[PDB]
Amino acid sequence: VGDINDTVRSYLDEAGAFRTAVVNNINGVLEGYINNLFGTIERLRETNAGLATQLQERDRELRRATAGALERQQRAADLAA
Amino acid sequence: AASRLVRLIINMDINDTVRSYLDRQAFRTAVVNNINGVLEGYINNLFGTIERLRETNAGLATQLQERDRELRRAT
Amino acid sequence: VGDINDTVRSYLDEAGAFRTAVVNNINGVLEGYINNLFGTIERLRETNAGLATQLQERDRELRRATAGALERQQRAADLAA
Amino acid sequence: AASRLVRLIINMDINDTVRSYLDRQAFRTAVVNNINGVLEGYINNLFGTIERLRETNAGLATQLQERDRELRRAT
Amino acid sequence: VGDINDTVRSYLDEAGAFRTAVVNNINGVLEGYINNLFGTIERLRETNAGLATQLQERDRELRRATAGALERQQRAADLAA
Amino acid sequence: AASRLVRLIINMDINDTVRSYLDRQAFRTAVVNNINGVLEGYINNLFGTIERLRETNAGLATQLQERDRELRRAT
Amino acid sequence: VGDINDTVRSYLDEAGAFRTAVVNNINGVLEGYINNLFGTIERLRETNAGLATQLQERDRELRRATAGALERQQRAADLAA
Amino acid sequence: AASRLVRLIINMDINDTVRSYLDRQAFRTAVVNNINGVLEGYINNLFGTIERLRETNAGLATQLQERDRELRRAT
Amino acid sequence: VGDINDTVRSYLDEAGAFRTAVVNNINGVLEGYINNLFGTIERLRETNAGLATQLQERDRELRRATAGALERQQRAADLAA
Amino acid sequence: AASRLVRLIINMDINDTVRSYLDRQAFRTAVVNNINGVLEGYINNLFGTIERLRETNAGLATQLQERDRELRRAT
Repeated sequence: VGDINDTVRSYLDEAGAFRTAVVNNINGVLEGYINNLFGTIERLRETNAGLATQLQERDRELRRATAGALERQQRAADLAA
Repeated sequence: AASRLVRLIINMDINDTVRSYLDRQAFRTAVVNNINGVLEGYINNLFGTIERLRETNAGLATQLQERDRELRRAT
Repeated sequence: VGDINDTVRSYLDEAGAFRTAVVNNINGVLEGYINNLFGTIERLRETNAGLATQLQERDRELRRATAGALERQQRAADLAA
Repeated sequence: AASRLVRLIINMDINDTVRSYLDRQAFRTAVVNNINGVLEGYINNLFGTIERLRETNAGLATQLQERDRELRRAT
Repeated sequence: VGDINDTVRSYLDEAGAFRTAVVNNINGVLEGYINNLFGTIERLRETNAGLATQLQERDRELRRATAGALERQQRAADLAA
Repeated sequence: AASRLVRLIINMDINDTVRSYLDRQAFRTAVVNNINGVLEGYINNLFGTIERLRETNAGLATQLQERDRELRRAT
Repeated sequence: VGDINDTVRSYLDEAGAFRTAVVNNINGVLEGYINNLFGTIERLRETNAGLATQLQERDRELRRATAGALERQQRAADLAA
Repeated sequence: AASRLVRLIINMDINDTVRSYLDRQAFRTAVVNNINGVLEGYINNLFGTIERLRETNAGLATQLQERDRELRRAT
Repeated sequence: VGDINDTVRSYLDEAGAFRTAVVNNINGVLEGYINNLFGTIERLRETNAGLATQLQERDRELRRATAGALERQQRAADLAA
Repeated sequence: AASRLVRLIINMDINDTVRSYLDRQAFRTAVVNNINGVLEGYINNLFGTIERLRETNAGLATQLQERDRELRRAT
């Protein structure tokens, strides 16, 4: 959005004491975003764990599926012989 | 200082906090006038966009009603 | 609501430093109003998109209905021949 | 200035906030007294208006009950 | 509740520049009550409109019932003739 | 100016706000002492009212249970 | 309440200007407690009214019950005669 | 004034507000140090009570599970 | 956790009057932690009481079960004799 | 003061309040710059963590669709 760019340009023109205070404000918003990013990291880790679990359970069910299929084929072949 | 804001906005509430923290007489008056002019221009642009899309939505709604009524004619 | 006009009259009578301060305050409140404008613009944009997609769906349904009606009429005419 | 407030009103918590923030010694006292008197007068007028509206609503309610009773008599 | 009267008399005894600030906060509070009264007035207006529309509907049904009774009585009288 | 607020309260949150804003060294010390004594007495009287109503409620509830037991026995 | 006792001890030792401000703020918190007391006495009065109306209802039902019982006994005695 | 505080507390929120308000230079520094040490000691004691009750809860839960085990093994 | 240690290092470098204010504010934070601790204590005590009452109920039921089992065994033995 | 904070973090809201409170000109500027450097350094590290996690999510997701499609082809 152009509004933020215009505000940045206006404050840069204002600048050209203030620098240190602006940096302190950036520090405050940075620590707020530290908290936000920690929260999102935790949520994403939980999502990763859930996906991991569901994928191994899918693997286990498909391995039973293929084992049963092979057993059925073997029994049919034996009976046909 | 502006580079940090540029970084933080390329990353993605920040604008509101920055402008609130932004919130000698002659220079202050001149800067205030510049900010007011920029903001007024942006508001005028926003209102123009709003009215544009408002007539757009009105036309789309009337088109919907007309087509539905024609469909009911068809039955 | 005549309160705004009365307040304007009282402020103008009081006025005739402070002007710059009140301009700064109205600037801040304007900055606040900008976010309301943004929220409105976003919600109406989603509304516009939904209206558009509904338009195309009804377009397609009407086209299919008309095609079916024409096919039925042609079949009846062919049988009557 | 006041032109911004005029634009805001004709465009129709923003106005509430600006009037809250807007709100030597002798002039200040005189202005405060005038504001307080104007506010009190307008408050009295609003009280009168709401009293009239309440009386009208009560009368309409009683008319409603009376006519419903008449209808039940008719049946 | 007599506590407010006791507070008023105690503050009057205390008083006998501060008066101007007291009046300032007083009209601020009365401005808040102005907003409250505006809201109450609007809600009462909505209630009045609802009362009017329900009265209109009741008038319609009453007229229907009266007319119906009239033609029933007239038909009975004609049959008696 | 106090009489104006008295008229406002008798016309109908106001008390809390006016008391919060209500809150010279010797004068303020004496007035604070007086108001603290007044509030202490008022709070003691309120506590007496609380105990009165509480014992009344307890007695009424006990009578209710005893009389309900009477009713169940009689049936 | 050990924290309260120890804090009181520490404050009294520190004190022995302060007293006036402390008693002013305790005046304010007593005002808050007064508001709390108003709320609780109101709710308790409502409970009292409810209890009274239940008492009245039980009175009426017991009166009807005993009247009916006496009437049934009288009818049985009359039949037995 | 502390007597009023203790009387109010023994009469029944107040403690938290008064302690947040409560919190010669050397005297005040020493008083602050003493208060901080007292608070740290009380926090340690509270943590001790926490571990006591947690051990109690763990023991009760294990006994519960064991007794349910024998209950279901009874048949 | 490491970020906290690094911040502690930086501020120990800076500070090594402000120390007293930092101590005061840490005292306030810990006095809030006191209320947190009290809430945890109360909740865990309630949990312990509930566990104890459940224990008592289960003791009752197990005693009845054992008594019934012994009675049935004795009855069977009497019949067998 | 730092010992109390490190003890309390070893025990495991605290850091949020502490950093909100903590956050002559030359020393102030130097300490501020050091803080900025450290904070932005582990900011960049955390973004690296985010991107690696997103890559992991994409890989796991596509592996999931592949195995589900294999299941569907199995029958």
